[PDB]
Parts: sequence; C-alpha cells; structure tokens
Amino acid sequence: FDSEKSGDREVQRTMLELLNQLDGFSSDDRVKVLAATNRVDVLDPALLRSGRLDRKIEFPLPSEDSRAQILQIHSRKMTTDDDINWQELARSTDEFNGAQLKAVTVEAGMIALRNGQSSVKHEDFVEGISEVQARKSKSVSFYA
Amino acid sequence: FRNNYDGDTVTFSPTGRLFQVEYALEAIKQGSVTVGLRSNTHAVLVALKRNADELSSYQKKIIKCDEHMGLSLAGLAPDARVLSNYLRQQCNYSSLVFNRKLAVERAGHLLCDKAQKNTQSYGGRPYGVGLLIIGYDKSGAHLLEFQPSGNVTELYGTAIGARSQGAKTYLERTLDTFIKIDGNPDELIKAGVEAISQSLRDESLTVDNLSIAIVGKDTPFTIYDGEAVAKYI
Amino acid sequence: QFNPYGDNGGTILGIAGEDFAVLAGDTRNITDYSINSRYEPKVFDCGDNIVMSANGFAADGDALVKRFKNSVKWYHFDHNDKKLSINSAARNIQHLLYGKRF
Amino acid sequence: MTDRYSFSLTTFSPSGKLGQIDYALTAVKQGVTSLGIKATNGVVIATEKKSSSPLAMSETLSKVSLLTPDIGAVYSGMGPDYRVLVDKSRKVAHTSYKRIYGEYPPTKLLVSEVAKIMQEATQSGGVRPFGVSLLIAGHDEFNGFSLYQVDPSGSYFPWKATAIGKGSVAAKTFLEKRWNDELELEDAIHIALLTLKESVEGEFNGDTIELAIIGDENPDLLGYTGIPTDKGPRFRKLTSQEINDRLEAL
Amino acid sequence: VEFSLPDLEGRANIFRIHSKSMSVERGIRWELISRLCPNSTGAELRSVCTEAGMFAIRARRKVATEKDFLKAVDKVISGYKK
Amino acid sequence: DRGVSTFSPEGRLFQVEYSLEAIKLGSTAIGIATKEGVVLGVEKRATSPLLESDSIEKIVEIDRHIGCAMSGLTADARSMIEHARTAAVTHNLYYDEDINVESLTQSVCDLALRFGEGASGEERLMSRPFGVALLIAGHDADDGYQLFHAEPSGTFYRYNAKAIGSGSEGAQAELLNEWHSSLTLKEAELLVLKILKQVMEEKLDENNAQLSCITKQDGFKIYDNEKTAELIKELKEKEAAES
Amino acid sequence: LPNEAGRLEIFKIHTAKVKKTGEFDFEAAVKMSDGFNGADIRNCATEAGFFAIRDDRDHINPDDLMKAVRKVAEVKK
Amino acid sequence: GYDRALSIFSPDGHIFQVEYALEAVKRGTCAVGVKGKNCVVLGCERRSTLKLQDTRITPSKVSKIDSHVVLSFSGLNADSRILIEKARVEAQSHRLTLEDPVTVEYLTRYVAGVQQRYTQSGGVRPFGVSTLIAGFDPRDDEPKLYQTEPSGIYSSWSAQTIGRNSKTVREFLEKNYDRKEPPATVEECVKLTVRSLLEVVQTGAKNIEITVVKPDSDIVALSSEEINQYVTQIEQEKQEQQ
Amino acid sequence: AGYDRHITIFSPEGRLYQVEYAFKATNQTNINSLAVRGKDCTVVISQKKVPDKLLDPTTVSYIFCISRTIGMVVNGPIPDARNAALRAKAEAAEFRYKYGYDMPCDVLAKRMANLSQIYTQRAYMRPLGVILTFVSVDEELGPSIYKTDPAGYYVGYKATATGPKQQEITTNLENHFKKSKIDHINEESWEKVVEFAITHMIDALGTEFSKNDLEVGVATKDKFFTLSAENIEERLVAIAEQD
Amino acid sequence: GTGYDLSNSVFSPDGRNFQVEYAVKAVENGTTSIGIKCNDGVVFAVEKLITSKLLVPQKNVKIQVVDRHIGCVYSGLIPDGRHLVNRGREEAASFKKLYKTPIPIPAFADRLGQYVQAHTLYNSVRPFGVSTIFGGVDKNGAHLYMLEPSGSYWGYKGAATGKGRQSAKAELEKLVDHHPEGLSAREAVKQAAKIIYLAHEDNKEKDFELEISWCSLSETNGLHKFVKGDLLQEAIDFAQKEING
Repeated sequence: FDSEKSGDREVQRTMLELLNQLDGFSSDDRVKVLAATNRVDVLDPALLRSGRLDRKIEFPLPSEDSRAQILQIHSRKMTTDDDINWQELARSTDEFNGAQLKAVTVEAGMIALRNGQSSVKHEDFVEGISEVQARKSKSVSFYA
Repeated sequence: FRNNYDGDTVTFSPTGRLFQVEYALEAIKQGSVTVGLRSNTHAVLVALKRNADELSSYQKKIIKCDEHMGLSLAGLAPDARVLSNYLRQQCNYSSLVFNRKLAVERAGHLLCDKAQKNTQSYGGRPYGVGLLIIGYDKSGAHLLEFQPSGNVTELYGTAIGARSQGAKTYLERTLDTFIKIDGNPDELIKAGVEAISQSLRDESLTVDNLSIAIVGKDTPFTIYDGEAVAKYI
Repeated sequence: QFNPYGDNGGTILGIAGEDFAVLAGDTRNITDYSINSRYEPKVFDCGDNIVMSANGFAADGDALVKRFKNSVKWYHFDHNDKKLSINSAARNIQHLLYGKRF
Repeated sequence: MTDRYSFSLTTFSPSGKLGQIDYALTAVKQGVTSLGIKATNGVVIATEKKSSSPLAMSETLSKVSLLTPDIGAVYSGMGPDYRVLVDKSRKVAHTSYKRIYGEYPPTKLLVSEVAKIMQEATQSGGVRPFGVSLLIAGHDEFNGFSLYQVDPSGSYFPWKATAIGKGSVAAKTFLEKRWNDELELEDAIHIALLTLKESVEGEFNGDTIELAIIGDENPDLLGYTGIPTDKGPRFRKLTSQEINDRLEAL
Repeated sequence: VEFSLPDLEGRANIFRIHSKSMSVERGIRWELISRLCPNSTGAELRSVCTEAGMFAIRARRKVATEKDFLKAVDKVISGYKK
Repeated sequence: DRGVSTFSPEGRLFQVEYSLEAIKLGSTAIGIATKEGVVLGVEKRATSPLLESDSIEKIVEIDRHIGCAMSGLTADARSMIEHARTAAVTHNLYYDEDINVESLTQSVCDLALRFGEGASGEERLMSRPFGVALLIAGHDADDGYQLFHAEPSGTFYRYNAKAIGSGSEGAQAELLNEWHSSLTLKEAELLVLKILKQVMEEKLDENNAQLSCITKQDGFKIYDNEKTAELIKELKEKEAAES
Repeated sequence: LPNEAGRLEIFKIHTAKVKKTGEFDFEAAVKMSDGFNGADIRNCATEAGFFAIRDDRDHINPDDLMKAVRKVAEVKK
Repeated sequence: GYDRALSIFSPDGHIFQVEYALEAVKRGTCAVGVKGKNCVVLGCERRSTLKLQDTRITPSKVSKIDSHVVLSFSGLNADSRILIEKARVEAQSHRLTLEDPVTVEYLTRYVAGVQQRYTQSGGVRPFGVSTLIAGFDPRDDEPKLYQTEPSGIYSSWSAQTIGRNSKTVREFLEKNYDRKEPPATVEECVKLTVRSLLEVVQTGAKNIEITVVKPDSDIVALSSEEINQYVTQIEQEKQEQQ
Repeated sequence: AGYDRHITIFSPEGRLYQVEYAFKATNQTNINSLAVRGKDCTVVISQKKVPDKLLDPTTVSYIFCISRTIGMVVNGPIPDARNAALRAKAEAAEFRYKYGYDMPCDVLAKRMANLSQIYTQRAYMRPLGVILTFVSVDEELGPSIYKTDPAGYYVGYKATATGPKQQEITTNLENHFKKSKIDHINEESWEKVVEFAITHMIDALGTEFSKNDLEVGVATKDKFFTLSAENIEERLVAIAEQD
Repeated sequence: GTGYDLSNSVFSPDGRNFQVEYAVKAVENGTTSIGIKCNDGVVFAVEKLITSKLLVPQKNVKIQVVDRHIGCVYSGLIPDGRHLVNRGREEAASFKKLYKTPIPIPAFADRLGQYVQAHTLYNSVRPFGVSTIFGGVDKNGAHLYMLEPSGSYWGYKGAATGKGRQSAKAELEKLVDHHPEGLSAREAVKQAAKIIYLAHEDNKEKDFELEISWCSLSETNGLHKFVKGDLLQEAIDFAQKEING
C-alpha cells in the first residue's frame, strides 16, 4: 500500500482483469477460480463481492476421526500386518496434520527395512512416530 | 514474527494469547506422566517417578501439602516448589483463621488469580508446570487440574505428562464401572495401574518408578512408595 | 486502662522416669470462683512423643500453642517428615516465649 | 506490574549532543515571536497575544505570566511545557523565600531555580525534558532590571535585549540600533511596536500584541491606600486600549 | 540430520580418523585431545588435526605429537569464542 | 537485552540454557559416597613459580559437617556460600541440630530464580542466573553420608556418585564401573586418584589436586596437602609397576 | 459509508429480481448491517440462497434473510 | 525500578561485561609486585610525559587499606576510589568488632565481594579496575600477595603483574625467581623490580615509584635519588653480561 | 531511549505525535457538539446515538452532571471519558470541602490541563483522547463555557464547537453577533434559549435529529439538568408551531 | 500502525489500539453467554460445552456470584474472567463495610471499568480479554449490563457475546419485541432456553449442558439463585418444542 505498489504494477493488472472478467459473467457458472497459499497476503479488496472471489475458506487441522480415515487410505497402498488400529495411533500422535501421518507410514517402513520385515506391526508405526517427520513428532518423555 | 511479541509478558497477539503461554503448556508434556482418577468417595493419583541415571536417586513427583492433601507435578520443577509452598501457606492460614482444611475448589480459584498476576507482569512468566491436585474435603472427593496460565477444571479423571490422550482413552471406557464402586479403595487403585502402562509406548513400568497416593473418606493422605505398589498392578 | 492479664488457675505435674515420662494435669478450668469448665484437656499431645501444658493464664496458653502447632507442621514439610525432638521443641518454644516480652 | 522506567530518555549521541534537547529546540524556533527589552527606566516585554477563535476568550490564555511580583516571563516553544513550569517556579518562590528572607527571590537566583527544574528533567528518565525557552524580565531592588535567557536544557546567560521565536535575528537588529540604554519605558514600547510590525505582516494590531511592563508603581500596587510599610508590586499588564493609545503615540 | 554438536567418544573418533594417514610418533591418546573441547562442531575438529601438523612442519617434522594436538585445541576454540 | 521470561518452543528458558554453558568450562569435581564417608575431589590445576598453588583450593567448608566443591565460575560460588552459611546457622540456633543437604539446596535455589526485571510474584534483583553448579556433600544423623548435585536451574538430585565439570563425560563412565555397594572410604580415595591421573595431560601433584573426606567423628575434614601428597607418592610407584 | 436509507434501497432492489416466499422486511436487514454497500449486500443474498438449494427450493423466507445478513457481517467487518 | 538487567550471559559461558572490564586495565598503566622472603615490593608507574603536572597533588597509586596492608591498582581512578573507600571501612569494622588487627585473607574476600556483587546484581556494572592487595598478617614475617579481578575472582600469586604488557613482565620475572631460593636482601629484590618495570616504562627513574613493605607496618617508599642509582648500575650490569 | 510513538517522547521535529492524533479521530465517533451561551442559562446540544433497540439509551451518557450545578460534555470514547470523569468528579468534591466553594469551570479546566501534560511526558502513560467542555452558570461570572483539549492546552470560550462542522456553526454565530453587537442573547426562559440554539444548529449541520439522537443539557443558576426525550421533541415541534 | 500492538501507553491514529483489537477477538473465540432483562428482574443463561464424560456437572458453571444479588457470566478466556471477578468481589466486600449497603450493579460496572481502563493507560499492565454480562436487582431498579474489554460498558435491555453472539441477538430481539421487555421472570427461563438453542447451531462439534440462573424481585426476592429442578426441565422441553432440531 506503499509507494512500491508502483514497481508491482504487473501483478495489479493481471489480477484486476481476471476479476473484472468474472463479474462480467457472474450470473453464469462456467469457470471457477481458486488461489492457494499457506497464508493470506495483502491484496486489493475482493472478498466483499459475490462475483469476485467471494468465499474465504479456512483449512484447520485434523482430529481423531480425520487422522484415522487418512490412515485407512494410507494402509490400502502399502502392506501392514492387518492389526494396526488407527484410533489408538491417532491418540498417540498429538497435533498431526495429514501429510505428517503419511511420513509416519514411511518411517514405520524404515523400521521395517532395518528389522527385515516386509510389513509393519503396531510397534513398527509407534517407533515411526518417534522419528522425525520434520514438522511435529510425538516422542516427549524427557525431563529429570 | 515470533521474536516481535516474545521478549516480555505484557503483550497479546492476534492468536488471542501470547506465544510463551503455549510453550508453558508444552513443557508439561515433557515432564512426568501422572493420571488422576476418582470414584465419588475416594480419589486416586498415580505418578511415574523418573531419574537420570542408575546412580541417581529419584526426584519426588508427589509433594504432600497436608495430612489430607497432596499434588503431583508435571513439567518444570523449580515452579512446582514455589507453588507447593504457596499452597502450604494458603492451607495453614485457613486453619489458623477459619479452622478450615482448604477445599480443592477453593484453593483452585486462589491459585488462578496468582496466575493471572504473573502473566500480566512483564518480567514475570507463566509457571511452565501443570498440577493434579487431589483432596477429600466436605465437598467430597475431588480431582482438579491446574494449568500455569490459570485454567482450573474439576474432573472425574484426566492425565497430564507423556501421552495424556493415551491414558484418557482408557479412563473414558472403564469410567462408568469403577466410579460406581463406592466404598472399595483397592479397585479404583488397581484401574489406575492398569491405565498408566498403556499410555506408555517408549517407556516401561516398574515398582520403584511407580508411586500411588490415595485420599478419601477413610483414607487420610497416604503414599505407597516403592515396593508396596506391586500389590496394585 | 487495660491489661487483660490475670490468672485462671489449674495444676500440672511432670515426672521423668526410667524409660517413660508423665504429664498429669487436672481438667478444671477457672477464672476466680466461677467454673469455666469441668473437663477441658489440660494436657495435650502436640505429637512426636511430646505432650505439653501451658498452666497459668489461658490467654497466653492458646497463643503459645497455636504458634507452636504451625511450627510442628513446618518442620515436617521443610524437612520431609522428620519428627520433632523434645530438646529441639524446647529451643523452638524458647524463641517463641522470648518473641513477646513487650 | 506498574512502571519500571528509570533508564534516562536523554542520552548522548556520537557527536556529544543530546538528542532530546536538539528536537525540543526545533519547536522553540517555530514558536511565537517574543522579545524583551530593558529600557533602563524599566523593562517592557511583549509577546504575541493570538486568538484561537473570535468567539474564544483570550483572557484565560497565557502568554505572559507573573512568576513573582516584580517579575514576568514570556517564551517561545511549547505552550503546555510552559504552563506546568510556571507552576513549579511560583510554588518554590513562595514557600522558600517570602517569609524566610522576607521577600521575593532575586532575578538571578529565580533563573537558577528554573534552570534546575529543567535540568532534573533532562538527567532523569520516566519523562522527557521540558521543551521551552524563556525570557525572564524583571526588577529586584538589589540588581535593578534584568533580562535573562533560559534555554531548554537549563543553560542561561544574561541579556539586556533579545528575541527568540521565529524571525529573531533581524528583530534584534532593529532593537540594537534604536536602543542603547538610558531610554524612557514609553519610548521602548514605541520601538517595540515598530520592530514587531516589520517582523509580522499579514494583519497587525495592538489587539494581537500582549504587553506587560515592570516599571511603574501605583498605590493599588502596594495593594493598599493607607500608610506604606513596603513597596509592593511593580508588574503591570496593560489593557488593549492603552496599547492602542501608545500605537497612536508616534 | 544433525551435524551440530557430537559427544566426547565421537570427537575422539573423528580425530583418530584424520591422523591415520599421517605419520606420528607415539604418545597420543585421542581421549585427551577430545577433553579440551567444551563444545565443538565438525568444522572445529578438522581444524585441530590439520593445525597440529603445522606446528610440526614449522619445526620441520613429519610426525605429530601429543603436545601439538593440545596446542591446536587451545587456538581453535578460543578464536571461535565471541 | 535478552528476555527473562521468554521460553523456547519446548518451554525451556534461554537463561537456564545459558546457565548450562558456563558450568561445562570448569575443572572436574568428582564425588563418590560410600558407607564410611563421602569423598569429594577436585582438580585445582596450574603450577607456576610465580603462583602460590597451595594457597588456593576449590574445596571450601560450609559447616562442621558440610563442604562443597564447585565447577564453573568461582566468583558466583561466593554469593551461593554467603546465603548457605546464613541459612544453616539460623537453623542450628532454632533446633540445635544438623540441616539436611537437600533442604539447603532448595533454600539456595529459590534465590537463583531472580534475574532480570521484577515480577509481581517475585522481586527480581539480579541480572543473570548463577553460572556454577555444585556438589554439596554432608552428613546427617537421619540419612548418614550423602552427596547432592545442585544445578543453578532449580533441580537438585541425590546421587551416590556424580561428576561435574568439563571432563565429566569420561569421568562418570569410569565412576559406574568402579562403583559397587561394598565400596569403602579408603578404596574410594585411591580410585579418585586413578581417575584424576588418567584424564590429566600432566603428572598428578597436590598443587593440581585436592582430596577431602567426611567421617562422622570429625565432620567435614579437608584431606591436607601433606596427607594428599603421601597418597600421590603411593600411587605413582604402584601404577608404575603394573607396567 | 452508506446511510440507513442507502442499505434499504439496495436490499429491496436485490431481492426484487429474486424469487421469494413471503414479503421481506428489508428494514430489519438494514439494522443487521451498519454500512454495507451494494457488493456486501449481494453476498448476503446468495448466502440465504444456499440454505434454499439445500431446502430444495427457488424461494427464500424472511427467516433465511435475517440469518444471512448476520453470518456475512461476522466473517469480516 | 532499576534493579533490572544490565549484565547478561554470553552463549560461551563468559559474561560480556567482565570481558570488557579487563580491556580498560590493559590500555592502562602497569603495576607489579615481586616477593622476597623479608619484604614484598610494589612498583607503580608515574609516567608523566607532560611537565605541567604538579605532582604532590597528582593522585598516587598507593593506598592504605590498613597500617600493615596496601592496595595498588591499574585501571580507571574514578572506579578505584569507590572500591578503595569500601575496603578501608572493612578493616575498621573488624578492628572495632573482633578487637583484633586485620587478617589479609578476609580483606581480600571483601574486595572480591563488592565487585562480584555488581556483576550478579541488576542495574549495576562491575568496576574498570584490577588490583593487587598485599601485606602482612599480624605477628607474621612472611609476605602475602593477592590478585583480584573485577570479575570478582581472586587468587594468591608469588608475584604478579598487571595492566599493559603483562605478558612481557611475567615472562621476564619467571627467569629471575624461584620459590626455593627467593631473595633475602632488600637491595637485590628492589634491583629486580626496578629492572622489570624499566623495560616497559621506557625512560623512567622518577616515573617509577617503589614502595617496600616489611613486616607489620614498616612501609617505606624509596625515592628518585635512590632509583637513578639503581638504573646507573643496571647500565653497568648490561655490559658485564655482554 | 525507545522511539517517539512506542513511548511518549519528543518527535524528530519537536512535535508530539500522540497529541495530534488525540485531536483527530476522537471526534469522529459519531459525535458533534456545540455549546452556546444564554442570558441566564448555558445550552449544550450534542449528538448521542444508539444503534440497537436493545441498548437502553438512558445509561448512554456523554453529557455528565459532575456536580449538582456543574456539567461536563465529553467528545470521545467512553473508556477515556470515565478516566476524565473520575478525575473531574474528585476534583469538584475536594474543592468543595477544602476551599469551601463550588467548582468553577475555569479552575477545573486549568487543573485537568496540567495533569494531562504530565501524563504526556510520562513514558508509561498516554494523554487522554477526550475533549472536555465544562459548563454551568457561575455566580462569579454568569453563564460560562471553558474547554480543554488534549495536549495540556485549554482556553475559555463564549461559544464553541467541535467536529468538522466547526466552521459552519462559527460563521452563523459570528455574523449574528457582529450585527447585534453582543455575544450573548437576551432571553429569560430556558425554552427560548434552546430554540435559539436549534435555529443555529439546524442551519449549520443542515439536518434535524430525533429525541433519542439528541441529548440537550441546560445550565441554570445552581442546577444543571438534562432534558427528557419528550422535552427535546417539545422544543423541535415548538419552532414548527411557529411554522 | 505500530507501537500500538505492544503498548497502550500511547494513542493510535485510528483511535483504536491494535492490542485492543486483539482483546475483542478472543471474546468472540469463546463460548456463548447471554443476559435477559425482564419486567422484574434478570435471567442469565450460558452454554457449557461437554467434550468428555471426565468433566463433572455444576462445578464448571461459568456463572459466579458477586455480593448477593449480582450474577456474572462471561465469554472469552477463563483466567481473565475469574481474576476480573475476584477484584469485583474485593471492592464489593469493602463497599458493604463502608457504606453499610450492598454494592450496586452500576457501581460494579464502574469498578470493573476503572480496573480495565487502568490497564489500557499502561503498557506495563496487560488488560482483560473477556466480556462479562452481569446484573441484578438493587434499591434502584433492575439492571442488565455488559462490560466489553476496552473499558467500554453500558446498560442494555438485552445482551449476548461470544461465538453465538449474532444468532442470540436475533432470537432475543424477536422475543423482547413481542413482550413489553420479556414478560415474567418464569417466562424468561423458557425464552432463554430457546436463545441458547439457536446459539448452539454455531458450535456443532460439542454437545451442551444448559445452565440458567436468575435474580428476581417477585419470584426470588432480590437474591441471585440458580434455576434448576422443575423450572430448568420445562425450559429444555419448550426449546425442543418450538425449535425443532
């Protein structure tokens, strides 16, 4: 909103046109526009109007039911010993996201790789969680 | 940025509360697993004691505040002591002034206020320690959860420390059964040990890690310490 | 004007023996010719094999005792339930007594 | 909880200057043209009256305050800083001298007392320093009539005429030339209107000049019409009509 | 993956490993060299073996000695400070 | 400057972490508690002809039953000693008896919490925490011979043996193997000398080492220069005959 | 910022082209805003309409309209 | 409130403020003390470059702490007054209360203690001074020499040197002293002290101030005349060892 | 120090950022005020609106009665307005005991100004945002209007306005007073005084306002009263009785 | 802009400090609580969230008493709300002693107001992030008040705050209109319960447990008492009758 908005012209113009064009044709639903980012950035007003990008949709984090479904999708793809309880593992992981439950499956397999197993037991997954997934990992029990 | 709102304890941030406060809630999980459970006539506290070495001797995770009261800590030690002295002081005065033992509820609400004051003070800090405080007053058996930002909840059962969610699943099932056993100490106690070993998944249980404390209608603050916890597994 | 200090009578007797000791006291409590109590324990167990009686004036007894009861409690907390010695308790009282003389 | 601020807010910069004093001075340069003259047969001080509004009283407004009975002060700078400062100066002047030595403080002694207030405030934190400069024009019966400057830091120096505010230097040139001592008070009033007409253009009146003199007595300024016991005030502020009369007097 | 701060047993192994290739004259225990580090990074360790060799070359030597290794620890850590 | 109430995402304070950094730079202090005594030994270090090396020692007596050896900054250990003497003296007057080593560590640790800007919980008068850790050794008639490690953070643990200092990583490892539950005072002191020799880059003399002991017929007793040297004399010959 | 008068006119205009059960009280709707210009008002219209696709209809109640203006207000300014 | 921080940790386990205190001492003048087994000698610089100083009211470097005890320093004079004052009071406090003349060890503990406080305690910074404290204990004929830093640490030393080119003066001294045979006679121990301090003052024989302390309050400051004589001699010695 | 708007200290320019921002956006809270002087009354009209039907508008207050005779009109927000009210009230009461006399507008204005100035220099407080117009019919000066503003500046008025229809109000009164050769109108009854006020108000802000959209405070000799809702409509209808 | 996000000891150009904005936000991030003024009284009701069966009923009620006749309920964060009240209590005990009369609801608004406002003149004290709805009956009529975290407060006819603020004002505004102010105190419990039901529709991730209390000069006699038993039970039924689902 500063006087560096001068330099950043090319970006004001691409956006403006795409919006001007959507409201131009707002009654007809043919084209959808979706923009994606980690987090909301400074922009020109456009969240105030049906024909622009009206809707502002939040992603929260998963919960126990959600982690467990995500684990059942994971467990089709790869072998398991068919004993693994998503609900129980889900209690054992705190503040995990979907991508991170997928990295536990990889680490569970890295235990398995060392062990000489081709499947994973419950233990194999528990140990996988202990190792890094790089954004959050439940393993805390240190303090004397 | 992180570094912008972190430096002193006097700022709110768009999140609704300060970053530092969340880091105090996080520390509790680092420290020792302690489960809390009650029926309606007695209330039981089970705690895992950890040390650092073979040639180290245990640090006590139960600190007895009265002959009808005690608490468990989980998290930062130095604050857990500064708090247990305050609770001692609060208790005694009640007895000296009002002839009163000090209710769990009554204590919780005084402790909360102390916690707001140390989170508006800029040099001051969150304590960084959560506590499970148990008692039997003339309000009945009690378990309270104290958090170091002033959050106080009365519960049937709960856990703080290593995989709290872990123990909580166990307790929530076996709940309806054990809590209607009212007048048998031993059962509720036995459910406590059965629970705590299933929260564990990168530790194991043993006799001299475990320590149990019970308070109730006919049990004055008594610890089973070392050997004597074997007969509750 | 005012001095609350008087007397309330009563009698206590302590005997050290071979392995044992007694603190015998009557249970009558007076103020002049009126009966305050006809039973009121005038020997009281403070704990730790220590029994104690402050005969004389009641008003000071009650005070002396309350200061001391909280010391028995604080000695235990601060030193992990290590029981209070008769000699140590006697020193602790000395300091209490000496703490008011104004 | 509560303040903890005790770190000085006035600090040295790489050159040997003091940031806060430098800032404060910019305000003073931009403030209202004020001057002071010692006529030798008196002292006349003039300052700009201003109005906020035509529907606003300027009786309440304070551009000339009597610090002690024989002494007036005027300023360029920051109005709010001036008002509080006048107050602490009045208080100490009354408590510590007016039945201790049995009279007002001498002018030089009062300039030092102001100087101290400003310096306390510059040394110590919790508060920023005063942003003001004063011209303290006076009479004391043990030093005659005097003119001093009081700086923002509390540095002071003696003067026999000066001006501070906007457009100072040229105002001093006209004053330097017209007055060179031994001059009637009346005449110094005339010279003062002339210096300020050349200094302020756009609209000029004696209803936008507020003029005070220390340089008269009435029985009314002994404060009684009986038998003298003491001399009393010599401060007298003129009304607007009297000033227009001196504007008519060539 | 860590490449931050290793252990005493660990510092010893990395010292032992760079000095194999070198000739040396006897009286070296790696443990002693390791002892003088209150905290290191892998960069610092590489600097102790190579610096220890330099004191020897100035005196004109092919061998490395217990004295040299100590001398190289003292220099490197102290410069790292601040 | 640096926050005094600002924690890591884990929840471990900066100031605590920084406390741990000064400790690691002192000379080793090693304690073994046995069934006849507590041995505390230090490396004093430095030998120079322009130095009086037998006028400085790192084993200071608190009381007629309590010592401490330190490791880390030595200037800091003076404030810790001044607080500790006052607290022990006042308790001996009130109840006529020995103060507990655990009890002492808690009283001291309470005043280790002040640093920085004040609180409304506490009046914080200092600027940093203490940069020394201590092994406090004693005797009490109600737990016998004991050995304690006080960290300046707040934590204090009872031990049967513990080493602190720069060279603690090795030292501790040796302590365990040498440690058993029929260990005595006389053996323990000889063993201390073994450990100290091993880790030195010098010859062990009593102008770079000092021993001390606790017996309950004499309280805390400094093993003097004359005796410590006689023990060193006996070591060198016996070791140098196993080769 | 609009008037109370500006909001009313624009609510009435937007719901005129729209199909509805029931006469609508635009006057409540205006209270339920505080300074919505025509674009903000349109988001409220469609919002009501969303519960009507769900209620399997091309009409909307008064009842929908009160809820709708408030949910849009809360999700921004 | 100004009890808040003003001295903070280093990440290296030093303290920033103590590292910076030692630098002021180095830039500074040089003070030295060398021991016999009959005396303790203290040399102190007075390198007056300019000739417009009047030197009977130009500050000295020698203070009485007590009648049998001296303190010398290298560092800011301003800070050193504040320490010097607290140390005189402490000698008189003991004297009053214990009915006993002062012992050197306790005084050293005291000097150490104020400096130690000001690093630990908030809204104060340590002094800009390192000191040497020496003297004799009562009824005692053996020399005592202590060194204290503004870190607050303390040690005994057979000899020690401080301030500018401390390295150079230690290194020299090390070749001319043994603890097994230290000097018995005042003349030769003084000769050595004047010779070390010549080598760093540059030109100096009135710019060097010697004060020799013998047991229990025999404290005597040798003069220019005497010093010029030892420097002559040193110029004869250096062509007997050529 | 810090900075010039993270704590209150001079700007680069010798200005104070905090006082100028205190002038601006504290009158844009849907408030506009005027005060005019009667013959034997003082009239204030001030806007005062309620945006809910569920907000009881009686408690809604922005003309306060400081004493039984003194009124204070606040332009600016209720958190600030009550810090100034508490001070005003206290000052009024204190004055009454100590000096034995009712509190003049001018004395209250002057005292509050100097106090705000001190809070302006402080580095741990703000100047209040509020603009305070103090009204009564003094027996020591007649009808009076004295206004303080937030910088520690204050000055007396004979008629004043605030909010950005200041120019409109002023010009209508100025032309009027230049013609009649008086700055006070002459009429006894309060009723006719409020009608004079409205005439200049309606023209100047270019609108008329409802009963619950106005709040009118009248100063009389030894009373200050606010007009009930019906009473404020009575007046608006009474000019329209003429039409 | 800046400095006003960390401090309160200086004044924003917006007239509204960024730190103050963040304080309001945490209020909307709590639970729903409401307050109903009626033709003789006030009735207070709150939604208490049920998460697990490890929580115990009526010991984690968010209704806290001050004095005898003031019931105080809040939205936002728990610790802020309790400390704010504990201060109310202390002023209330002081009041009662000194003036020998109970503390007013208007007085108490001021007491709270001045503690909040004090922390919004200082950067060295951090203010409260709760909105507290309170009221009662006193010597000078019935009062409902709402305290917001700026240190803004007024008396209202009706109030809501929290997550469910909007839905609650809608359902309340219809019922108050229909009635003169909210009819009888009896009626008001039934009305209240309908309001909580509509307000629940913004939660739907937790079940709730209904808790009401009242202060009434015609059916309690000027005391604050809980509404439980028969009266609560008819109220659950009334809500579930008209509001379906």
